[PDB]
Amino acid sequence: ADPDPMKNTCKLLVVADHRFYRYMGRGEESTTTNYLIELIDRVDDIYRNTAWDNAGFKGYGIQIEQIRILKSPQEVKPGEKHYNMAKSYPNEEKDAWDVKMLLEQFSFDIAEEASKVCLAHLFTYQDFDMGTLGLAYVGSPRANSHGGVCPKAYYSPVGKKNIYLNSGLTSTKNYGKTILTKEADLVTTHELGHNFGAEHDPDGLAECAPNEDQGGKYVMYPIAVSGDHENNKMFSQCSKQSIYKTIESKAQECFQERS
Ligand SMILES: CC#CCOc1ccc(S(=O)(=O)CCCS)cc1
Ligand SMILES: [Zn+2]
Ligand SMILES: [Zn+2]
Repeated sequence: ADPDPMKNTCKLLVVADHRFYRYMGRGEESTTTNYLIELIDRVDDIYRNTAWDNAGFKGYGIQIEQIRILKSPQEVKPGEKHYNMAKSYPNEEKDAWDVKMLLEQFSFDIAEEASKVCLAHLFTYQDFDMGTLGLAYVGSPRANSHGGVCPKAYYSPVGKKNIYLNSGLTSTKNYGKTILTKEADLVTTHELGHNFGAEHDPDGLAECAPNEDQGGKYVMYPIAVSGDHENNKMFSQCSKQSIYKTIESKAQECFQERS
C-alpha cells in the first residue's frame, strides 16, 4: 500500500493566455515559460514535502508535462466566446471575466488537451472583482465525482461535448498591481489544493485557522493570506485529510512517475 512511486506525480498542462504573455512574460516566449517552470517547481516543493497521512504517504506533487503559450488573442465571431479572446466576458467593460465563467470557458476550450493530463491550469493576468485571485474545481475520492485531479468525462450540455473538470486558474493581477511572486506561488498552491481535494479551511476550527501568534492561517484559508506568517504556505490538517482521501484513490487512477 505504501506510496507506489510509479504513481506520485500529477502531470500538468500549463496554459498562458495572451494577457499573461503580454504582461508577465513581457511578450516573450522564453521569459513566459521560465516564470511558469520556476513557479510550478516551487509549488511542487510544498506538495512533495507534505505528509498527507502524517505518516509515509508523502513525496507526491506536480510536474509540467506541456506548456501552451497563446501569444495573441483568439479570433472570435460575434456571439462566439473563447477563454483567450481579447474582451472580458460577460461584462466587456471590466478588466476581467467573471471568474466562474472564465473557468467554465477554459474547461470547454481546453477539453481535448485536458483529457491527456491529470490537471490543466490557466495562468492569466486580469483583475477579477473583490480581490479574487483564481478558482478551481474541488477533487474527490468518490468513484463518480466531478472536478479535480484525473480527467473524467462529463457531458455539459452547455457546451455540447465531453469536458473534463480537472482544471483551475491563476491570475497574477490583483487590485491594479502585479502580485508578488511569493503570492502567485500561494494562489496556485491553493487552486491546485482544490483540485487535489481540499476545501477551504473552516473559520471555526481553531486548529486549521490559527491566530497570528500560532503561525497564522494556512494556504486553504478562504481569504488570501499575506504570506509571511509561518503557516501561510502550508496545508492545514483539514486540507491534508481531504486531500489524502482524494489522492489515496485518484493517484492509482492517473498519477505517474516523474518524467
Ligand atoms: C496570496 C495568497 C493566497 C492563498 O490562495 C488563495 C486565497 C484566496 C483566493 S480568493 O480570494 O480568490 C478566494 C478563494 C477562491 S478559490 C484564491 C487563492
Ligand atoms: Zn483583483
Ligand atoms: Zn479557494
